[PDB]
Amino acid sequence: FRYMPFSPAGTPFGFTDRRYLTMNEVGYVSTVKNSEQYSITVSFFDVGRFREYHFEDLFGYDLCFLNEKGTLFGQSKTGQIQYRPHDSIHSNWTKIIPLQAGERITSVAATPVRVIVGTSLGYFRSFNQFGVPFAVEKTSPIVALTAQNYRVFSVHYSQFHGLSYSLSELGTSSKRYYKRECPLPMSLPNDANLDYYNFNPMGIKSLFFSSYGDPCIFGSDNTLLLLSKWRSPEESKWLPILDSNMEIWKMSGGKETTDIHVWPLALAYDTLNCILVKGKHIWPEFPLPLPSEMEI
Amino acid sequence: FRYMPFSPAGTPFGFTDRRYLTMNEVGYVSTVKNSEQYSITVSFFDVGRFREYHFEDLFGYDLCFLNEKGTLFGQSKTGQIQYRPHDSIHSNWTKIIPLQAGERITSVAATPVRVIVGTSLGYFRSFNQFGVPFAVEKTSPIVALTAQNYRVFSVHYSQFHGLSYSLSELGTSSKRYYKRECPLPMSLPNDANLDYYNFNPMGIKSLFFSSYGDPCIFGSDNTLLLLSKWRSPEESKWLPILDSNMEIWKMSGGKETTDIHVWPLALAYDTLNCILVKGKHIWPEFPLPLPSEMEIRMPVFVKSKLLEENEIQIPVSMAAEEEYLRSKVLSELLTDTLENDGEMYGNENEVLAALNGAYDKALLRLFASACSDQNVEKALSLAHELKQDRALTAAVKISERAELPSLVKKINNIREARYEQQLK
Amino acid sequence: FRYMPFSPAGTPFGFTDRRYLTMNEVGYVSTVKNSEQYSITVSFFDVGRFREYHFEDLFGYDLCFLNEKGTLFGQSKTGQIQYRPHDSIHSNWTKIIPLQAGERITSVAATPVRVIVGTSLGYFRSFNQFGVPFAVEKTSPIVALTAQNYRVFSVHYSQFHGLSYSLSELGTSSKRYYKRECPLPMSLPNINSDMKKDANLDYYNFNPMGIKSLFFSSYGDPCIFGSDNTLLLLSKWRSPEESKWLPILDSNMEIWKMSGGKETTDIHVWPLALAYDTLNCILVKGKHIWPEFPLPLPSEMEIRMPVFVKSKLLEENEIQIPVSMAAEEEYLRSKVLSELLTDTLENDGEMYGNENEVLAALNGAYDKALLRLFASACSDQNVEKALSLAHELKQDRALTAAVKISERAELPSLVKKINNIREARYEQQLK
Amino acid sequence: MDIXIDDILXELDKE
Amino acid sequence: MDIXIDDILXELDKE
Repeated sequence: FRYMPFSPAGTPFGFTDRRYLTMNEVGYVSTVKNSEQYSITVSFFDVGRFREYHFEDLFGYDLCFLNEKGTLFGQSKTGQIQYRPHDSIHSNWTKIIPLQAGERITSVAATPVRVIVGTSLGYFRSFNQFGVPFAVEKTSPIVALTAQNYRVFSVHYSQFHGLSYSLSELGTSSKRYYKRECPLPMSLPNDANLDYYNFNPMGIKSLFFSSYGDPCIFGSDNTLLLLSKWRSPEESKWLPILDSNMEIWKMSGGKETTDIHVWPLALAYDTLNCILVKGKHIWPEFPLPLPSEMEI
Repeated sequence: FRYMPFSPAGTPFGFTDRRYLTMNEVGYVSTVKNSEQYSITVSFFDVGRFREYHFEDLFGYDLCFLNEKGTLFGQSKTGQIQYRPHDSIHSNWTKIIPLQAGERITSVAATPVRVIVGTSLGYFRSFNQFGVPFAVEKTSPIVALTAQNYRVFSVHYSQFHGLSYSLSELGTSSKRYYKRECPLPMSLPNDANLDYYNFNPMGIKSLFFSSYGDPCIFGSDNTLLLLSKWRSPEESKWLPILDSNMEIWKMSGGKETTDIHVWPLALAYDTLNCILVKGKHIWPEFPLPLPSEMEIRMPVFVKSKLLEENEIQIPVSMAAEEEYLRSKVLSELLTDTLENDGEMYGNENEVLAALNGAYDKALLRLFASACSDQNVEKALSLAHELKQDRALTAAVKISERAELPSLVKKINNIREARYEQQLK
Repeated sequence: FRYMPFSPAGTPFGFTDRRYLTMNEVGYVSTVKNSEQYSITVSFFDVGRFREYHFEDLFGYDLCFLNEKGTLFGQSKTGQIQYRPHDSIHSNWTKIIPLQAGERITSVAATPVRVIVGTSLGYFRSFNQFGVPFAVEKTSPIVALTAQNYRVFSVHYSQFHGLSYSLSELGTSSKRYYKRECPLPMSLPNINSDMKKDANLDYYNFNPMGIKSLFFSSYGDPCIFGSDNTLLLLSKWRSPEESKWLPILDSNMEIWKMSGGKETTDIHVWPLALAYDTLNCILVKGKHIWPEFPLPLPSEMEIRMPVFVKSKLLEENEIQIPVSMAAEEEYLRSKVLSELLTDTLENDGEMYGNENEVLAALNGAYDKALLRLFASACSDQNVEKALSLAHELKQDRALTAAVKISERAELPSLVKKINNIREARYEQQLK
Repeated sequence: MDIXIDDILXELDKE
Repeated sequence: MDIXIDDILXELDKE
C-alpha cells in the first residue's frame, strides 16, 4: 500500500489542470497548474467575514487544511509547510519538516492554537500557531488528520489490522489519549471515478469534528459516522447518523439516480453541510455550487 | 512465522565461527565454535571492577543477558538456563525450563533480584537471583525482554496486532502492569545484511531501560525510541530522541556514507553508549572497538538547510530550537522520575537543575530571534514557555534592547500573574 | 472467519449421527438425529439427585448450557431459545432472539438466576430465570460464554484484536465490568495441510478457536481449556492492573506421567470443571480427541504447576517424582491456590462454609514444602538461597522450624539472619 | 549431607 | 537586526 497525501474533501486533477486542495464550512482552496508553477486560491463561503486571496505556489503544495483563523499548506515530498493567517495582522511562516528516505507527509491539520503534521512513517509533529515545535511523537503510519482546539483525530494504518484511529488532547500539560489505535469501522472502497481512488485509496472523503466535539468520518459508502460517548471508553460507539444515499434517493421522488452525489463539508448541530455534486464524477468541479444542508 | 532467540545487541555468526551473544554498557559476551562445543567469553568495559573469564559451553547457549552482578545464559531449544554471578562469593545455578512441542525460549533477562524467561508460546517465567520460581504466567508470544531491578519491559508479537509491549513490576507481592500489550510503533524491517534479519527478524538491535528507568528500543531504522509518561496509561507515548543515521551524516561532514553503523549499548541520561561499526556489515566484529558516545538529538534538523550553512556546522538559531525541544523532553521525563520514584543514579537533582537552565537559555535565544524579526506574537508565545522567573526578567531586558515596548508590558503581565499565584 | 455455535465441552457429530451438546460436572446433554427431527437426552452424574429425561427436538438445537437448576437450549440460526428447569416448580419458557441478516447466536449460558445469549454481531442479551429481559448491550462479537451465579465470563473475537475476554456481573438493574475486553492469551489451533485427511479435522471445523471448555472454578475463578490442553486460570481479576492468566495444569504432561513416561497418542482429556485443586474430566481413549457414546465415568486430575521436565523425570526412574523436585511444584501450587483463595474469602466470603479450614491447611502445605526446599539449600551449603526461601515462609512457627533445620545443619550465621526476620515481623506488626 | 527434617515438620503440625 | 543577549544570559547564570 502506498500512502497518498490526504486533505479533507480534496479532489483530484483528473484530466484538468485544477483541483480543490481542501474544503469545509469555512471555504474552499483550489490549485491551478499554469506555465511553470501553481496558483493557489483561498475562497470563503462567508464573503463578508473573510477576504479571498490567491498567490503563486513555487513549491507545489498538495496538502491543505483550512480553519476559521488560517490556512495550512504542506508539500508531501519536500516536507515544506506554510501557515497563512486570514488576518494580515499576523504574519505567515514557513518550515521544512525533516523526512527520511521514502517518508512523505500524509496529512496536516491546524487549529487556532495547534499545527499538526503526520507522516507515512508514523511521525507526529506538533507546533503552536506561530511555528514553535512542541513535541515529536512516533505512532503507527498516519493517513489522515483533523483537529479542533486542543483535540486531534488521527487515522492510522498498519499491515496487520488495517485502519485504526486515535483520539487525543494536546493540552497545556501533556498529551492524553482517549482512544489509542482503536478499530475504525469505516467501509473500504470496493470506471469514470478511477482517478479519485488512485488519488484517495482509503476512500475517506472527509473527516472532522462536529460542532459539539465528536469525531466524524465520511467514507466511500457515503455514510456519515459519528463517534459518540468517546469520553467513556466502555460506552463509546460509532453511530451511522446519515445515509446520504438514502436521502438523495428520497429527494429524487423515489427514483434511483446516479448523477447526484454528496461531498461533505462539515457537521453542525443538526445539519450536514455539503456540496451537491451533479455530474459524471463524484467530486465537485469548477465552479463550486452553493453549499447545501442535510438534516440529520 | 518463526521465533528466533533474541538477546540485546547480539550478532549472527555470518561466515565465522564466533559471534556476540549479548552486549551493553557493562560488557560483552562472545561465543566461539570449537570441535563440537562452544567457548564463551565474558568481557567487561570497566577492567578494574571485574575480571574477564572464559568457560566451555557443552549445551550451545544462544540466549544471554548481562548486568552488573551476573550473566544469564539460555538454550532456546532445550530450555536450560544458567546464572553466573560475577563475584565468586555467590554460586552459579542451573535450571531446565519445561518446553512444549515446538516451544522455544525467545528471550531471557536478569537483574540483581530477578531472572525472567519468555517463550514463543507466551510463557512468562520469573525467578529470584538464586533460581527460586515465583510465578508462571501465560501472555502473548514474547519476542524480546529487558529488565531493571523489579521492572520488566517485554515485547510481544501475534498475527493480529503486530508488535506490542508490556511494562510491569515484579514486586515482593504480585505482578503489576503499568502497560499491558500496548502498540509498539517501532518500524519493522522492509540486502548485504540479509544474514542479520534471518538472525533477528524483528530488527530489534537492542532494548533497555535508561539509566533513569525509562524504556528504550532501537530498531532497524536506527532510531532510538524512548517511552515517555509510562506511569500514566492514557499519557504514554513513544518519542524519537535520536536519528543515528542523521548523526552519522553530520559526523561525515554532510556526506552520505554506507560504511559507518551504530550498535546500541545503553542510554545514559542524554548519551547513547554505542559501538561505531566500520565495515560492510551493520553488526560489530572481532576484536570489538572501544565504546563510543553519541549525544541524543531531537529529529528536527533538515539536511538541505544544513548544507546551506556550510563535520557539519549548525547555525546557532537552528541549534537553539533543537536544544529547547531536547531540554523540554529530558526535563519532563526526569521530573516524572523524581516525583514518583525518587533518585536512582545519584545526580538527578543536579541534572534536572542544569536541564531547566539550558531549557530557558535556548528558549531565550529563540525569543531574541523573534524580536529581531519584529514578530511580537511569536515572541510572547515563546515567553509563555519559560520556566524560571529570572528568565522572564531576562526576556524583558531583551525586549527593551529590541525597542518593543508593547512586548515588555505583556511579558510583565506574565510576571505579575505568576507573582499572584505566589500569593495564594 | 466463520462464527460457529459454541457450548462448553460440546462435541461434533463427525461421522456419526449423535453428539454431545454440552457437558460439565452436573451432567451431559446429547442429541441424536432421529429421522427428520432430533432426540435430546439430559443426563446427570448424580443419579440419586436428578432424573434423566428425553424429549423430541423439532427445531434443531445446536447450543446448550447446563446448570444445577435447569438446562438452556439455543438455535443458532432461528434465534429460538428455551429454558427447561429440572424441577417442576417453574415451567419451561421459550423466546425468539432477534437476529439481523447473517447474525447467529454463538453461545448461551445460564445460572439459577441469570440467562445470557451472545451473538455473532456482539449483542449481549441477558434475562432473569423467568425470561424478564435486561438491558441490551453491544460488545465485540462473542464466541464463548460461561456464567456462575450473577457473574459472566465472555470470550470475544475480532479480526482487529484477536481473542479478548470480559468479566462482568449482572446486577439487579445494570451490568458491571470487572474486566472489559482484555487480552486472552489462549493459544489458537495450528492446522496444517495434512490435516485435511486427519481424523480430528472435524472438531476444528466444529470449533475453530479450539476452546474445548471454559468455566468458573468452584471458588469463582474463570478458567479456559484450549487446544493445547492446558488449563488456564485468571488470577487477580478483582484488580485490573494485577490480573494474570496462570497455566495450572499441562494435561499432556500428566497423561505422559500416567503412562510411565511414554509418549502416547490415544489418551485425551475432556475438561468438565475445576473443583478447587482437581480437574474433573473425561479420559477419552481412541483416535478422536472428544468423547463418544457411551460416556465413560468422570475422572479426577489434580492440577500441577508446569515446572516438571521430561528428561529430568526419566533420570529419576507410573512415573515417580523425587521429593526434592516435587517440593518446588508443591510450593508453587500452594502459593497460587493460597493467593487465589485469600482473595476469594476477603471479597466474597465463604460459599461452602469450610473455606477457612481449606485455606489454613493450604498455608500449612505451603510452609512445609518451602521448608523442604530450605533443607536442600542448607544441605547444598547455599546459605543465600536458603535465606531467601525463609523470607517466603508464612507462619512464625515455620521460621522456628527453619532455625531448627539450620542448627541441625550447623549454619550459625543463617540462624541469626532467620531470627532477624522474626524480629522484623514483630516490628511491622506494631505499626 | 542429607538433613533429617521429618521430626521438625511433624512438630509443626501439632498445635 | 542582531540583538546582544550574551551579557543578559550570563547574568542569568549567576546564583
